Amino acid sequence: YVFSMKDGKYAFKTEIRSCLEHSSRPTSTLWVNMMARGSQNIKKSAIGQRIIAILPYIKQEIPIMIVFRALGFVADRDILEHIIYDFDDPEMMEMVKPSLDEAFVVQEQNVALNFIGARGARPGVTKDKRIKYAKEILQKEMLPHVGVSDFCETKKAYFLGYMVHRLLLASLGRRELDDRDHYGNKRLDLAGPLLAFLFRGLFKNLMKEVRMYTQKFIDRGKDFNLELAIKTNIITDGLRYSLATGNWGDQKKAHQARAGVSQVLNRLTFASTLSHLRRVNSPIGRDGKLA
Amino acid sequence: PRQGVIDRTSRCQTCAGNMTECPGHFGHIDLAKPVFHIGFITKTIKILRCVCFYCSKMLVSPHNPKIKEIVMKSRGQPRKRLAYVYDLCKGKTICEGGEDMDLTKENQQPDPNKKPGHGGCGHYQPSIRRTGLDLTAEWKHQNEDSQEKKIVVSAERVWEILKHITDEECFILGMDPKYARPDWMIVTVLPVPPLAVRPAVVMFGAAKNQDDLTHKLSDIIKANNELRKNEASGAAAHVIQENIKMLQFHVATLVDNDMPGMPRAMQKSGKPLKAIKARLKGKEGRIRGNLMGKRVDFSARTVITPDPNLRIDQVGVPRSIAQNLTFPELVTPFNIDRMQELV
Amino acid sequence: IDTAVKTAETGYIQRRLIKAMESVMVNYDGTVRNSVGQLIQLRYGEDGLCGELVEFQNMPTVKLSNKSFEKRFKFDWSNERLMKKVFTDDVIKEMTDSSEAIQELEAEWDRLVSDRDSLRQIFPNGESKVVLPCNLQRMIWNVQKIFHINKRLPTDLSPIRVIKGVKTLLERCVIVTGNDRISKQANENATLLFQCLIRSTLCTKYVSEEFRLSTEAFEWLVGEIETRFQQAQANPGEMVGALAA
Amino acid sequence: VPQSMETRAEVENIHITPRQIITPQANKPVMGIVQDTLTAVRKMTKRDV
Amino acid sequence: GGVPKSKRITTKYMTKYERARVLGTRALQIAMCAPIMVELDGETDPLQIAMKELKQKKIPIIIRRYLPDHSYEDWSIDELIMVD
Amino acid sequence: RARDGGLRFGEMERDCQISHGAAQFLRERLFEVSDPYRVHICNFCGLIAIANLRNNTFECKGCKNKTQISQVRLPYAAKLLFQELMSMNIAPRLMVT
Amino acid sequence: MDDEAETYKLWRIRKTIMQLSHDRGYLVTQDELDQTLEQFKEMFGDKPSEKRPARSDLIVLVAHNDDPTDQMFVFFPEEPKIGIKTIKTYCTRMQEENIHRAIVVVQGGMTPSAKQSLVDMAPKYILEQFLESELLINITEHELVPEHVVMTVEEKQELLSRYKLKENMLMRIQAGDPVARYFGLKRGQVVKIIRSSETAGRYISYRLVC
Amino acid sequence: FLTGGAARDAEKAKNVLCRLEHTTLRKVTANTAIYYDPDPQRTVISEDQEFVNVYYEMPDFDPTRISPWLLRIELDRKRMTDKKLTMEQIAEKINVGFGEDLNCIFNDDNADKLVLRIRIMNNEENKFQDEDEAVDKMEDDMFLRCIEANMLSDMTLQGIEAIGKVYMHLPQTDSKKRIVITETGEFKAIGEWLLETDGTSMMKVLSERDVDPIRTSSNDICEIFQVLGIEAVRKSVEKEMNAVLQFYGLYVNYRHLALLCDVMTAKGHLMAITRHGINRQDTGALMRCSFEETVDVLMDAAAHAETDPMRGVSENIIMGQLPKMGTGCFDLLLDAEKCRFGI
RNA sequence: AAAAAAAAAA
Ligand SMILES: [Zn+2]
Ligand SMILES: [Zn+2]
Ligand SMILES: [Zn+2]
Repeated sequence: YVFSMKDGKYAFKTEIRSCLEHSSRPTSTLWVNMMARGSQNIKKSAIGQRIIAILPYIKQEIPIMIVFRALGFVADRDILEHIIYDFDDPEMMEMVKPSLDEAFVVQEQNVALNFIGARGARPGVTKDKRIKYAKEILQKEMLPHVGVSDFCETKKAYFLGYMVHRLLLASLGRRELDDRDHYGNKRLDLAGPLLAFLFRGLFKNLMKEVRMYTQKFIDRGKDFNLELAIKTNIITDGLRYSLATGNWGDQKKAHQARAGVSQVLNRLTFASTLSHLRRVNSPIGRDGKLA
Repeated sequence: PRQGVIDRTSRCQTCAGNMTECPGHFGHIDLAKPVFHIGFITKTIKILRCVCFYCSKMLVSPHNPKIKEIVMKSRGQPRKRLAYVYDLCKGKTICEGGEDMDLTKENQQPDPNKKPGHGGCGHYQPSIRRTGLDLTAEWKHQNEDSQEKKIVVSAERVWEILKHITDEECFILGMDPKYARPDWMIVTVLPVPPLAVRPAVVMFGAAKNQDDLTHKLSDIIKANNELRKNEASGAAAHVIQENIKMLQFHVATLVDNDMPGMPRAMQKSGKPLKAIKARLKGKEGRIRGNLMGKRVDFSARTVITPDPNLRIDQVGVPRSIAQNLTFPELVTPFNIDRMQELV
Repeated sequence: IDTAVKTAETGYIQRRLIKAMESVMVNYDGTVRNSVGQLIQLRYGEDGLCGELVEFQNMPTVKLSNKSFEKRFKFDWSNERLMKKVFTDDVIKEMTDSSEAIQELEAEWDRLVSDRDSLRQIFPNGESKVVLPCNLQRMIWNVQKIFHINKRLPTDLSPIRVIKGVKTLLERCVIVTGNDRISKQANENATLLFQCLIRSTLCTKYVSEEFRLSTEAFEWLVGEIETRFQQAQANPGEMVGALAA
Repeated sequence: VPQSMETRAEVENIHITPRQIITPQANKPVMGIVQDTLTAVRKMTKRDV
Repeated sequence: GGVPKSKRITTKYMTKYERARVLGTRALQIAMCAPIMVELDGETDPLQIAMKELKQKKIPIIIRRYLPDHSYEDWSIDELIMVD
Repeated sequence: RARDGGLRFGEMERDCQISHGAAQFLRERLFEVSDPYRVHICNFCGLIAIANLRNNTFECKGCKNKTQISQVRLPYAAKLLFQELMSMNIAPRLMVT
Repeated sequence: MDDEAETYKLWRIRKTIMQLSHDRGYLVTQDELDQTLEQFKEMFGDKPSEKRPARSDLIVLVAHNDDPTDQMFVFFPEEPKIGIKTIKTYCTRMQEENIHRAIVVVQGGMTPSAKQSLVDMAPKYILEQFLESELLINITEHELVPEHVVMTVEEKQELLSRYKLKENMLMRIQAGDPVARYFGLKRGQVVKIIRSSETAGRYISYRLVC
Repeated sequence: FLTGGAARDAEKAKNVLCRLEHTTLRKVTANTAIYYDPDPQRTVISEDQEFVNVYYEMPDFDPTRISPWLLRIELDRKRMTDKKLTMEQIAEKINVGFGEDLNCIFNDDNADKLVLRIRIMNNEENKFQDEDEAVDKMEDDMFLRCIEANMLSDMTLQGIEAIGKVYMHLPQTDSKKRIVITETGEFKAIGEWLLETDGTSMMKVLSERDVDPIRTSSNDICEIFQVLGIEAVRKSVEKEMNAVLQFYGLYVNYRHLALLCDVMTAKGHLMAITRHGINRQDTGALMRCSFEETVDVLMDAAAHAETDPMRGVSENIIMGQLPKMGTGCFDLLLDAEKCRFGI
């Protein structure tokens, strides 16, 4: 998705809500942003508009060139091959200059990984673990939909270059900006994925309870019974609560859950029942002044 | 039982009335150590940045012409007086004073009719910061070598600072010492509301569960008893600090539960505690929903239908609504026979 | 969509407006004060009249040209054929007997010219539509219909009695009472537009050549104007701040 | 329903409907002849009726 | 702070807010078996008797009008003049 | 309807009853037919005093006052407001003198 | 282009100063109020670069009608940012000419130390200040600004006796108001505002300078 | 609004529009380029070669001392024509915005394209200055790029920075026309030109050469407050409210609007209808706590011992007393001597 | 009997 900001420090933003297919460790939002021109600095006037990247689990702002060097591309021609597909285009070569000028100090992969790891939450010590932590950001958090295995840095660099290419296309006006209320960019969670998410949560709770029971009965040197290990009330009670109440999550943590997902079926006319069975709800709350 | 009644059949131990007659009477809890009142916290630092941290005197002396001009300008407006005094005391970082600090002249005879000068202790006032209810002090310029540059300030230290402020400095500070002394903003004796404020919720026969304020006061009593047991046994300093932290948390979340930066008071049923501020503040609160907008007794409400045969100063009323609604007509000799046949 | 989004901030604006002005009340001295007694207006709406009993009036002396003003408002006694067609012989006998008459009609014309200049100063864009109590055209029509006024027959109303009745009516139509300089000045500042409308409509030309009002019709009109100007005054104790909100 | 005669007199002398005809908001009546009453007023006061 | 009768500066005309409470208080008084100052022609609702003896200005009520400087003027019923 | 409840005389009703200038209808709908109450208040301290109505005794604990006790009619919601503020370490002293 | 524009703005500022002095009740002749641009160019010159006129040449000394020994100086300093040195020079001129009232037409602004000098020097000599951009427009000639009349203590006392008012119950006007700075109102005075009304013709209100 | 010949002629009104509208270097030029020019008299651009030797034939500075880097700015002719600008004004603006640091050379008037050449002179007296460390040491082409962005995105050629688009038009109704009184005494409306500007700066518009200082106003209430005064704020708020209500054709009586306009302007400044203008008044505590921020207002009144004098309507509503308002603004006394013959 | 949520009417 590509959006434009009327107010703020960003001229344009590029957003992806990337998630691994039918898996846990939920959806991570990756941003590739352009810095706005309206920065009152003498030295930044020669710089101009600049491209940064906002990473999951990192509260700081990282330039994209350090990220590209952290994926194993020390040269600049290879990265500009990854972003600018046609070398004959003048204006995109003019737009890629300030990121290259800013990230001139970092020129090696481990230096880029140390740059990444120094800005994460709860930073490590003595560089290399941070570098290891940087790999944990660059393999499990950056774009899980393209791959979380090893040796997937090439495809991830291709997709990151495609995102920067789209951001530069939308900066120069060669493509239209994306629309939030365009319904092609929307999906409908029916009973299937929603009950699948509930079963993920309840199965994780069941595995945790079974693990605690067998860890209690394994430290005494004795064996255990599998039928006594599984507490069968967990899945049944969780599904019954989240279908009867409508609060879509844990019973103790229902404040963070969506309400009104499950509703009492309206039996007044046949048309009322058919309209209730074919209802689509928008997740926007009913207090928005925006039309 | 000394605070009031409990059910519809009992009597008050104090005033010997029923639930309608008894207004309910207050109790008190003597805290072992003083704790901050949370809603006065934004007031309290406003006095803490105007008086000295050591000698408890004002940063600018009250015989200043600017203070006299502020007092002359703000007669009857103590809040604006506090605002102007806080603006005057915002730039003061040293407790400057001393009657012998103006000896710049040579061969000057001392004056027996001289007014007293500023009685400053010559200490640097720390910057006071806060991340919730914890209050810290930092000295950018160092005092004498026995003072650490960064300290945590307990409520007992603030209580001892605000106790030694004279009544004149309170009066220039916009707080009348007859009713509103500053050292009374730190909770040492907690009032206990009567049973009318916290009703015992009865469900089926007997009162099973109380409301949230009774459970919160139970937490208050348990934390206070734990603190006085731990200081009576002479335990370690971290145990005492943890007890003060829990007692301050319980007092503040009895008073205020919606302040950011502070952990929420976790009620049993997955909800936050509804404190006194949540009772008062709001559209459905005690002011807007119960005082400006209380429900009436003699009223009716139904669907309307047109009637062109009625004149504009008439309304058609159904017979059931007319039988339910009554009017208390006085009995006069003019209508005595008609009211007799009515009864 | 437009009906839903708005309704919340409209109600919030109404609540804010009604809470800012909930205790603003016309007091018993005619002044308008809030709960703390702080003075807001010396008279309610700058004229001390309630909003229910006022109407849209046409001020006739603003938009006219100079020659039209002199043609339609300057009373010329020298046209004796018009004086025989308009007035009876008793009125012509009465006006010729008194010596005050010519200078009194000239004083009327001077007051009309000064009122025209003040009205043109107050309204610079030439608005001949004011909001004033006591609709004079409808009351003149009412006293024409009640007393069966014949507009093609000579009348018995001398213009000096018209001047005396208008002056007595404007002296009895007060808003700010008292005899001090401040009280008198506030009285004419409150009743300036009403006095200009009275003099511009109850002129000695319109009530004699156009309306042809009789004597008792004229005192009935004067008494009704005075009574209904009294009735249009704002009641002390009326909550005008909440009404305004 | 008012429950006292002073409140009853206040309803009579202030709150009653014919006293509330004229808005103080815009010095105009708030109540007018509406719907088929107005339509038949227009249809009755024609010349040919 | 009793203002003298010659020094009263308030209006001499009873407005609707005085009229409503005078009629209500007088109706409550007649309903609580006070003597009726005027004759009767068969009226039973005491608010009608209250208007009937308000027409002849025979109601014993002193209205204490409060000026904004916390001074008060006392006006009798017959000193005021009815308008409607 | 199911709990046999009265109608909500809300804020806007109070607004336009202020606009009508009817003080007695406001006092009726907001004090007389909603929640009247009588409290006994110490004259010196202005707080709620002990009142035993059987033997007709009055006593203020905070002032040791037995005689100078007045009686104030007020809405019950105002009494809960004052007692909740007394739990807020606030003294809303109703100076009845 | 600098000389003609500077002469024009100096003529406009001088005209506004003389209209301000006439509105305060000071003795100002009719030809000073009706002074044209060509009359200013003949009287003072037209080349402000070569000191024709100089900024110190345009000093205006004016006197009051009722009391001829109550006078105003109007100074036109050439420095854009005014320090304590020029303020002290003007103050020494005020002692050696025995005049308690002066207005300094600054160009850019003043240092806050000079503002504190004006504050604590005030209850012997009144030393007001004005920006040059504020004096290019006569504020009272705008159609949104009604007639303001300063009242004496006798008229204020008569007002408070007639309307039974205390001084805190009146409406207020700030001392930093452009109209109050135009009329030189100190704290405690009462200004009478006469405005045109669309329901009563005209309306007189009163405000207290605070 | 305009006066004199600007009011009736479109050319002088367009001159006023050019003097008011913000025209930077963005709105006027065609393109920018940075060249390396080793020989200024033998420059790489042949089209410049016809006139650059004209400028260096009698130069004001040594051509050896200048830096070889060149900034070539080609200007659009139609934007120069629309803004009525000329190249000597641009050169003068450059020379007063950058001083003697830059050399500016402009093209001829009747050329095909309008070319500007900007160079930097190497100040050799400033090259030996000490105290230079960790200051992001400067190359000349980067300095030319940064000053190019500086004079491109920030340099004002004419107008006011706070004013955006400016429209020039003739009104068609009798509201924005000038209404005068003729010799016959009638009212004549004259259709003079006027301007509508987005963005307001009244000190920099009223003080212009040919702008009416009387009829010119704004829709910004705060700017009316720092420009004119509080009574002009009252009149301006009444005018904006009238325009807002007259856009939809709704009519409200003048008294209900003038009352609000006098309520806001009563205290001498702008008293907004928010929690920042109502709760900052001198009213009672129960009146202020009934609107917004109930607990904060109540505890501020507790800490300051504020006395509520029971004069508002909501205060007596809370007390349940008859409120001193409406028909409760007086007291009824029983006349003892009027109790004549009854029954 | 309380609290929360959902569906609605004007
Ligand atoms: Zn009891
Ligand atoms: Zn000290
Ligand atoms: Zn007591």
